[PDB]
Amino acid sequence: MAILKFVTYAWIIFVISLFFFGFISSDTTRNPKA
Amino acid sequence: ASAWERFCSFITSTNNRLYIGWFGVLMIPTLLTAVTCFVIAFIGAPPVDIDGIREPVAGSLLYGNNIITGAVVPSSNAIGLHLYPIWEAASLDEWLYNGGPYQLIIFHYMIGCICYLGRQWEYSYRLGMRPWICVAYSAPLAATYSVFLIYPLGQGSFSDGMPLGISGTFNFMFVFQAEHNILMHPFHMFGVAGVLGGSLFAAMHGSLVSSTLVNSRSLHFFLGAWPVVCIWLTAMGISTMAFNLNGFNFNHSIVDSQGNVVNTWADVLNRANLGFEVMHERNA
Amino acid sequence: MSVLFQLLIAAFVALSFAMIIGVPVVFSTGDASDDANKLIWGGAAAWVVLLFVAALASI
Amino acid sequence: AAGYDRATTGYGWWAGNARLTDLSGQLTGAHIAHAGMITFWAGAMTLFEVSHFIPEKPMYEQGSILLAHLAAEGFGVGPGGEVISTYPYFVIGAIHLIASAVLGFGGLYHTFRGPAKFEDYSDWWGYDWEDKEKMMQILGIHLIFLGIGALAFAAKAMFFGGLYDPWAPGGGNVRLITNPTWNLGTFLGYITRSPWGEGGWIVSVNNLEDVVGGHLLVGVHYIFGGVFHILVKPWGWVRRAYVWSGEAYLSYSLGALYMCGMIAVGYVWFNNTVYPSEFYGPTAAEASQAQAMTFLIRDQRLGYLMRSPSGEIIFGGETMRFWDFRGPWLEPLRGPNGLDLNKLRNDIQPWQARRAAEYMTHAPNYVSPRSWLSTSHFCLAFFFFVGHIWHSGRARAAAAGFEKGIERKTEYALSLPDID
Amino acid sequence: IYTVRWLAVHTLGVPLVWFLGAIASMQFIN
Amino acid sequence: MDVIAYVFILACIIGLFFFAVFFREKPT
Amino acid sequence: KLPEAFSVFSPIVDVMPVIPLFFLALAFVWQAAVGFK
Amino acid sequence: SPAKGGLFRTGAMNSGDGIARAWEGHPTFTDSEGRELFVRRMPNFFETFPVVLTDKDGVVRAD
Amino acid sequence: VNDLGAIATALFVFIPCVFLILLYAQTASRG
Amino acid sequence: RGWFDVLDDWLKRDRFVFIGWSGILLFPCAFLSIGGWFTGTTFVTSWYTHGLASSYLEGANFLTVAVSTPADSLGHSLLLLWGPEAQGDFTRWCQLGGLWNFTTLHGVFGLIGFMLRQFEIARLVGVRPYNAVAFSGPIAVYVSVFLMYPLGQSSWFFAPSWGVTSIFRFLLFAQGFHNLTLNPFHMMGVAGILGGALLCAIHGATVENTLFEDETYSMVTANRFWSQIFGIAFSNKRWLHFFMLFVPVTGLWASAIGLVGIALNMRAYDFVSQEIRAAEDPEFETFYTKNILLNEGLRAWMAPQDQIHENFIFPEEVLPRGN
Amino acid sequence: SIRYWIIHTITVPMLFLAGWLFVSTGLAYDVFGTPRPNEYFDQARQGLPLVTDRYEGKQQIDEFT
Amino acid sequence: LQLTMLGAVVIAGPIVVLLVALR
Ligand code: CL7
Ligand SMILES: C=Cc1c(C)c2cc3nc(c4c5[nH]c(cc6nc(cc1[nH]2)C(C)=C6CC)c(C)c5C(=O)[C@@H]4C(=O)OC)[C@H](CCC(=O)OC/C=C(/C)CCC[C@H](C)CCC[C@H](C)CCCC(C)C)[C@@H]3C
Ligand SMILES: CC1=CCCC(C)(C)[C@H]1/C=C/C(C)=C/C=C/C(C)=C/C=C/C=C(C)/C=C/C=C(C)/C=C/C1=C(C)CCCC1(C)C
Ligand SMILES: CC1=CCCC(C)(C)[C@H]1/C=C/C(C)=C/C=C/C(C)=C/C=C/C=C(C)/C=C/C=C(C)/C=C/C1=C(C)CCCC1(C)C
Ligand SMILES: CC1=CCCC(C)(C)[C@H]1\C=C/C(C)=C/C=C/C(C)=C/C=C/C=C(C)/C=C/C=C(C)/C=C/C1=C(C)CCCC1(C)C
Ligand SMILES: [Fe+2]
Repeated sequence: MAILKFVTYAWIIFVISLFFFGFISSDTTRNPKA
Repeated sequence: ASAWERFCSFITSTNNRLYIGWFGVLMIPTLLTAVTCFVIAFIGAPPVDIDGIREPVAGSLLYGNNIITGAVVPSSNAIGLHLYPIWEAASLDEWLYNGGPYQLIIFHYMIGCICYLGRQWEYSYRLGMRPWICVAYSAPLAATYSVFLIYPLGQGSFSDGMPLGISGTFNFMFVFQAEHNILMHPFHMFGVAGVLGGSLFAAMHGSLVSSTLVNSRSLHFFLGAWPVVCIWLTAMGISTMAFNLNGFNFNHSIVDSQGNVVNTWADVLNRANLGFEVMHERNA
Repeated sequence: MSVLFQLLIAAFVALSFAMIIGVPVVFSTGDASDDANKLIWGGAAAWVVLLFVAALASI
Repeated sequence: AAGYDRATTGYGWWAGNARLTDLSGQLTGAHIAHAGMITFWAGAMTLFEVSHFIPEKPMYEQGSILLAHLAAEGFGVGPGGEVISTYPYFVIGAIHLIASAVLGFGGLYHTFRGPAKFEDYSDWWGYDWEDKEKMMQILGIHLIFLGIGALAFAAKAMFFGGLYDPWAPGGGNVRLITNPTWNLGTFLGYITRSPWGEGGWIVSVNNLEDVVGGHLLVGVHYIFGGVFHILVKPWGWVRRAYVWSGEAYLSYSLGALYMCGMIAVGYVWFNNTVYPSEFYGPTAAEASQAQAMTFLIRDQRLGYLMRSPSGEIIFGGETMRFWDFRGPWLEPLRGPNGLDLNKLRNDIQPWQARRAAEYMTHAPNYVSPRSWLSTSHFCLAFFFFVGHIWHSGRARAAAAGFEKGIERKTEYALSLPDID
Repeated sequence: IYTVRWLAVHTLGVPLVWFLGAIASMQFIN
Repeated sequence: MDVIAYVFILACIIGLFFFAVFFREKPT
Repeated sequence: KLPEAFSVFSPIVDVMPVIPLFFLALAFVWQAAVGFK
Repeated sequence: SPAKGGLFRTGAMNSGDGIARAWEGHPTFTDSEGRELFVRRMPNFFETFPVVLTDKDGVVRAD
Repeated sequence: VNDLGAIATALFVFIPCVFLILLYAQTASRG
Repeated sequence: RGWFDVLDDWLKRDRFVFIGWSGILLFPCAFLSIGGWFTGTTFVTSWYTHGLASSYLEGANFLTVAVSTPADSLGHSLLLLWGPEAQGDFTRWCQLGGLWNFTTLHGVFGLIGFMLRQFEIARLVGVRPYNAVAFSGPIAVYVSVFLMYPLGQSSWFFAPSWGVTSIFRFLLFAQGFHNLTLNPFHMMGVAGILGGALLCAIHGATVENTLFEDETYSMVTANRFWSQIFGIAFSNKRWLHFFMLFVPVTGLWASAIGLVGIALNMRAYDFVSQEIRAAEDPEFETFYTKNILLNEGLRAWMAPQDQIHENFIFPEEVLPRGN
Repeated sequence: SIRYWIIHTITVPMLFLAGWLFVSTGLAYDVFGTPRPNEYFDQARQGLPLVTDRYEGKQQIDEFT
Repeated sequence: LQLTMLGAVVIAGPIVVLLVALR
């Protein structure tokens, strides 16, 4: 239980951070025309 | 070639078999969680006290049901809108008994759906095309959010949400009709017109193209727009009915000059609703 | 002065409607600006003055 | 005329406003006129509802929503949710109508008479979308105005009449808040509260001290943030993580407005403190619990509770779904673990017993103000989410350059290696 | 001048107008 | 035993999805 | 109920709330004048 | 009746209500007052019917 | 349940499936 | 050039509308059906067949007017204006419900005329008449619902009365008595209709969002987009549009077979194992069982007034309730 | 243009009034058998006039009439 | 009763349109 809760929270934070830093990492330069 | 840059170039790359993207980063775990829990809880899962009355209702395959009658029962009436995580449960068997799997599935599924819409936009961007597939996809998204999230919020508990099953859907439809008379709500009439007209226009367009192929752009625009607009309207109708803003009511409308009441079809419809409702409402 | 007050508000409504009709035409087409600009700005000034007068005339 | 046709702009009449993207003066005129529309609606509806007001019937039975907002702020109300005189409502409506007149005049003036593009007249008022510093400064100024507004609301609650506190003794009463909450632990506990039924995110505020302190805190922050925006440049990463055009800013605003609309629906539907049940009527939880308690009162007069999942004392039946609901007429009959049966035996003061039935009748034929507000603003919020997606996608594509279609001879999909 | 289109237009309009009048009349019945 | 029939049909459907996704003949 | 001084103007207020709608309709009338160019 | 079956209720009719062997005889019902009432027969439509023993005059006696 | 229910389901699953697979195989063997 | 060739060329001549030979069957029949419905809603009442006020004279609303079905006692009589029932009396013909038969029969022949018209137009233009084959579905639905269903039942009285609330009554009646939602053919029909709407929506959106910057849209981009987003995609245009045609029509035909099945009470009303298992112990409760209970309640609460001719009298005691 | 305007002005309101009078003069109730608002029931004839026989329906209505 | 002011506003709008439309 405690392990499951910790793992879930860590996963959620990790995925959210991945999302955030991905979208701030100049993903306006990924279009074809660029 | 920073490790972070290499990772970003991996995810936001148009050479995978399935595009991942940043939205897909959230989409994949949530969808996998929802699918896994749905499969597990649909094959075998204990009976659930849907009414919050210590009396259970079973919905799994191993407990007797088949595909038509099986379902994933909504979380118990006693929980209300409370999130019920496993680690916030007294005991695993109890947590199943209150209907936690339903909550798990619907929450992961809704997050995955909205992230799937985002992923659609993202790949439309990465390929260099106008990014409005997601706008069209926003209609069925609105419908699911209506039945699974907004309606329970208006009703105060997830026990009023839609069951995840074929017969559970029909039971939901009949109880909804009983309590809100959805048929005589104009937005559902718009939705019915939307689906039937969408099928009509699809058949017409397909027949025309496949017959002659042996502003015309506005044709495809109208094809895309019509059912989407109607589904937006009917999703909004469901949402409004979630706040007790029920549809039309013409019961007891025509009265005889002396004072008697003459029946109309609306009274027959109301009596059918009465039957559905009195069979509902276990006690009073 | 109650009847005076009612008559004042009636005049206010009259002026306000007159400005409603005049302002788009005066502003959009500045072909008759010599008298039109005077008309519109004087109407605005009369509107402000009438509102301020009615402010006290209420009490 | 020139530039008002499809040929000279490229936009069909049904997208006419798009032509205004780079005409600063007329665009400003349109915004001012639209603000005039909003305040005109406010004043006109206030006057209508006052003209149709009826002192005997409650507001929620009478069917007024703009009046209930003023009643919550305490303009011309009394203890127990009773009006004293509908004059201040008339005052507010008239002021709004006059302001609408002035704003409409300004909007027409900038639309037609004044300069078409402020860039020609001056440079403080002449702005281009792709000037990041200018946009930062304008955002900062408007933030400062919002902060002044929030502090004004707090100042009213603390010095000028206050607010109708429905947790005052013996039913609600208009009060002046004197002990605002300012502990940061309380603020963090509010923010990091679960949005789920495990509490309530910010909708779960139940005392007016927290409301006033929160408005104080946010007004201070808004003024500070406005100053910061005026005084600094956008960071490099900020410049690289956004799109800088008019439509992009519109899309950001749409997203923010969609979020605010959903939160407002949550407030109006679950909150009985900042939306007093005396005016908007009982919430769904309040209605169910009042029905349960009135039936219990009748059954105890003529000679039903149960245990919570955590084991407290709660009502029985469907109403168990509202086991945690807290209310002013129900709070005095509380206990360390749920409302005690012994308390309900002899502690029901007359006004609470009257409120119970009065709420039982008006369960949200009859449609509560909460139903109107909730449905309307849920629909508005959903459509603003759709608009956010539309405009954000358009902004991203237009900035990239492939907005008007795929290029026939340089199509990008034709160059990618086949996956099979 | 009796074109097929004349027939069609009249076959539609005549009963249409008559019924509109009838329904209007019903609207003023107490 | 019905459960076995249902589960077998479902598993066959999932396998079909896997093959239809990763083994389709290349469009050209 | 209106202030007893203003009660005379009761009918006018009765048409105030629905005025904004006309504005929207007005747009098309404007676009009707220029012939949707 | 052929209008009392089902689409997936397979096999002969005797797989259903079973095979008949004997007719129990025509029954008649009487109440406390001795009045002779009759049971209303279930129409083809209803899968189940509410049992209602009514007076021949059209007044429901028992159920 | 019906003892023939499983048999009917199995034959329904199988016969069209083997038909389709046979057609595809004798198509793909050919160039 | 005999009279026949003159007539044929005259029919095929270009006008505002195309008449053709089919018009001789379509236009009079369609016009009569529409006029019958309008008259039945405007003036004729169902006070004598269903004991209802379903006309504007009665004071009904647009959502409550209906050309109600004939009485139950008539069985399946064709109710000709000169038949043994009406006997030439127009008023008795209207009161007995003959307008329902008038409207429905002329509607049948209007639909037949329309299908023939599409055949004729496709013959003139010289293209494959996939439109007629597509329209074959609506004819199947119409024939199954308005003719075969009341013919398999006791009387025309059980057919759908032409209206809005009357059709809603028909839907709820079908659920209560035939448990239609559990019928697999209706499930295929629902899947067909919803899939047709889905196909229309996504096809329109895709064609709009892969437009070339000038058929007219990048099929390659659309194919790649859907392959990498959803997994599968149409790489053939002809297949794409034939599928769009095929799905809703198939849904309609499956639903038609479902409706003809329930016309004979050959309905999938229950699952035997579930009924047995519920009989053994009362704790066993599933959603299907509660659907069964709802059907019982709807039957009991609707029968006394829906089928007024049967003089059903169910007391309060026998009416099912959630106690 | 102009010519047909005379004919339509003379005729269309006459047709409108034709329908109007057809309803107002109570002719429709006789034509279509639709009961007058007082004809649904007598002062106590609250029973429903439902046809029970196919063969003599018109005469049975005449009895109900 | 109240149709007078509503008609007045209906006159007010398109009249404002028309006065510009003359030039
Ligand atoms: C519904 C999704 C949506 C939202 C909420 C939204 N937009 Mg748009 N939007 C704009 C501003 C805007 C603002 C300032 C704003 C927020 O306040 C929004 N939008 C919001 C302009 C920049 C730009 C030009 C808009 C423009 O020039 O004209 C707008 C056009 C029309 C016909 C307005 C008439 C409205 C419809 C009849 C809807 C009826 C609703 C109803 C009356 C409510 C009452 C009920 C009633 C029944 C009683 C724009 C567009 C456009 C579109 C589209 C499709 C949208 N949008 C969509 C949205 C352009 O093509 C188009 C575009 O960009 O093409 C390039
Ligand atoms: C409610 C659903 C529904 C309606 C109303 C509808 C309507 C129509 N579809 C047509 C076509 C089609 N429909 C098609 C597929 C579909 N159609 C579907 C569902 C519908 N289709 C579905 C689900 C599909 C997908 C498979 C195709 C492929 C076509 C065509 O090609 C054709 C077309 O070209 O459309 C433009 C008709 C063209 C004109 C015509 O011949 O009228 C019908 C003709 C007659 C004679 C009508 C007679 C009177 C009717 C039968 C009874 C009386 C009705 C009253 C007057 C009004 C009743 C009001 C109600 C409230 C009861 C018409 C517009
Ligand atoms: C005032 C009030 C009255 C009642 C009492 C109460 C205590 C509740 C008091 C409330 C006080 C409160 C709750 C104060 C706190 C408010 C808070 C935490 C607001 C936070 C909002 C979070 C937001 C926007 C998230 C923003 C993230 C964004 C945009 C995305 C940014 C980025 C991404 C990933 C995409 C591209 C753009 C960019 C910048 C790179
Ligand atoms: C359209 C719509 C949407 C937007 C709002 C708006 C108010 C405009 C709304 C319009 C509403 C209105 C007022 C609609 C009016 C509709 C009507 C009544 C149209 C009716 C036309 C009447 C017709 C054909 C009747 C034809 C009758 C016929 C052949 C009779 C046939 C006969 C029968 C039935 C019995 C035997 C004898 C005979 C002669 C063969
Ligand atoms: C437009 C339209 C829609 C579909 C296309 C179609 C071609 C058919 C076309 C055809 C016809 C139609 C519907 C035309 C509609 C025209 C209308 C209603 C125009 C009306 C505009 C009304 C306006 C400005 C009113 C502004 C009122 C204001 C300021 C305030 C006034 C005042 C206030 C409330 C305080 C008291 C004093 C006073 C003066 C009364
Ligand atoms: Fe196409």
